[PDB]
Amino acid sequence: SKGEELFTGVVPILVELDGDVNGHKFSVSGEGEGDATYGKLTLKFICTTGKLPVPWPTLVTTLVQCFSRYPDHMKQHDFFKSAMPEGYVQERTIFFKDDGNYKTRAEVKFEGDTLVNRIELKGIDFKEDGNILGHKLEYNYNSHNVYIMADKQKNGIKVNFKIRHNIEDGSVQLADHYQQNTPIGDGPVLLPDNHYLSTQSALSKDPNEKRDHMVLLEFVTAAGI
Repeated sequence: SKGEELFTGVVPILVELDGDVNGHKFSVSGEGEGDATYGKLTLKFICTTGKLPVPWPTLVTTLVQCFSRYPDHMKQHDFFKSAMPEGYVQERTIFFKDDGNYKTRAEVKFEGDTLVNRIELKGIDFKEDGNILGHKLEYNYNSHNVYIMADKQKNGIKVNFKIRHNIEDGSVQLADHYQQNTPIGDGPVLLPDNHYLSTQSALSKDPNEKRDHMVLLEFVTAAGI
């Protein structure tokens, strides 16, 4: 099935992000492995510029939905893998409630045998003492549902969801995600029926790592036929 065939085993992942939030510039690199047969991702990310000026949980969505597990009765709805290997552009606006926003543009594609996510991130209008620039997020990640619709005119998909970030004072802050994916190549892609991805993620630290970093484990399965 061409695109799907590229994901039948474990695929190595490389992620590269250049960011600027309220003028604070930073870069992140990550590497790990993806196994779409089990909808499973394991990755380690490092801030290559020193200390990250935002909380790691705020970058999780930005830092490869081609690794979702689509059950066999739904594989006709897997846009992400169908665009491979030429890839897709993934664009987002992320609105943090009562605070600033992220705008992101990424290219996700194979570079040789590696699946590569290259991102540019621009954040504006953050409060210097809000939950983001004030580093008030707990170091954890919740479990969400990512809603996917076909966008025939753009030959891609439109995606919407809300991330719930736990805050150290017991509160929860919403991050409203608006997302558009469009193929890079010219070949035909799968335009899905409406459905959603069910996600779970666990964040941890490498006890031998001295750099500012995040270890991530993720399970993602398509559902909602």
